[PDB]
Amino acid sequence: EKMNTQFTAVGKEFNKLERRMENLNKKVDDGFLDIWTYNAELLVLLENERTLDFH
Amino acid sequence: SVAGWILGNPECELLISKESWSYIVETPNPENGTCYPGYFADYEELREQLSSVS
Amino acid sequence: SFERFEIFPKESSWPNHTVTGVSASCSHNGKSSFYRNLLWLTGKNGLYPNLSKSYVNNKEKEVLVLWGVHHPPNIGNQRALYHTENAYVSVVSSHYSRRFTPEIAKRPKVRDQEGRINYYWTLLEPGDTIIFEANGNLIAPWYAFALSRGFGSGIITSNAPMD
Amino acid sequence: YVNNKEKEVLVLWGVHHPPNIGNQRALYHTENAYVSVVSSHYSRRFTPEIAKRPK
Ligand SMILES: *[C@@H]1O[C@H](CO)[C@@H](O)[C@H](O)[C@H]1NC(C)=O
Ligand SMILES: *[C@@H]1O[C@H](CO)[C@@H](O)[C@H](O)[C@H]1NC(C)=O
Ligand SMILES: *[C@@H]1O[C@H](CO)[C@@H](O)[C@H](O)[C@H]1NC(C)=O
Repeated sequence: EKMNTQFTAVGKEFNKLERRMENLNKKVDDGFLDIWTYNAELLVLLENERTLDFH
Repeated sequence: SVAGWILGNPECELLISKESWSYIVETPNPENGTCYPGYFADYEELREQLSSVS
Repeated sequence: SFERFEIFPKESSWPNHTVTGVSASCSHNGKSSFYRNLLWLTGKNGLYPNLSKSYVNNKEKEVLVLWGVHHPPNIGNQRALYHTENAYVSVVSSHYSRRFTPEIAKRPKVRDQEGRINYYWTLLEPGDTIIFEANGNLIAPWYAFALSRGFGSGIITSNAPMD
Repeated sequence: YVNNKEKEVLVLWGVHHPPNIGNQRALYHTENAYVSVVSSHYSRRFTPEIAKRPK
């Protein structure tokens, strides 16, 4: 339930003369992707032991 | 507005002795900006650079 | 909303310019045609009177207008369809203005055609005005687009079946 | 102008576009004017543009 959601946009398009935007857009998008993998995974691995120990 | 005051509008004369600051406070609908109409080139960059001075 | 509405009627707004301009690069069903929202303007009786039209956005919503400028590949063609050597167009608005000029030069063949049309677009506001002034090489608008942008969205590219 | 100070200086200027060729020749006595600003690493050549505009 804590996964608050909102309208999101896709990676936009750029012409060949504005490549700096494309890499900046990739860096921010990849940064969030890397964050959520480790954050989400380590949550269900740490909290799987919590429930197993609880039982 | 920043452009109106930087260009030296006849109004906005009460804020000449306010040289040093930390940031700039505007009005939600700044009216007395630039009198002669036109297109102020590189407006946004000017605001960022003038956002902080000593 | 995307109301595609006539803005410059071809039958009354250009009494002094020929409007049936066709291109072999945009053939449709085996015969030459042109765009269905723009209008290639040419001369008439060997004369090309400079044009000056205006529009006021009477509607209560934003309108989107397109237009283009044609660059002939050789000076002979330029003088043929416009009877001038140094043309100029201008498109003014309340807070928007530009002055395009044609550029003539030999270019590599693309789709069996050398000349180039540079398309441009803008937006208006309720009650705003847009004035077209030109003396040649103006591809005037023929259909505008009234739009109702709502909190943005995204564009998807795919090939999935429609359902 | 030479920036004698030991600090950055900000300078502003503008170009006036008359609405009709009659006014242009009245205040400047020429039909095709030109202005230019140059510095160590800055240079542009503005030209006036005359056209009818909304009030
Ligand atoms: C200043 O703004 C007021 C409206 O707030 C307007 O009536 C007045 O003409 C403006 N004058 C100048 C010099 O900007
Ligand atoms: C078009 O031509 C007519 C007569 O041939 C002239 O009266 C008019 O001013 C011209 N320009 C227009 C209709 O914009
Ligand atoms: C159109 O061109 C003629 C001469 O070719 C000139 O006398 C007239 O003032 C021009 N009109 C506009 C609106 O540019």
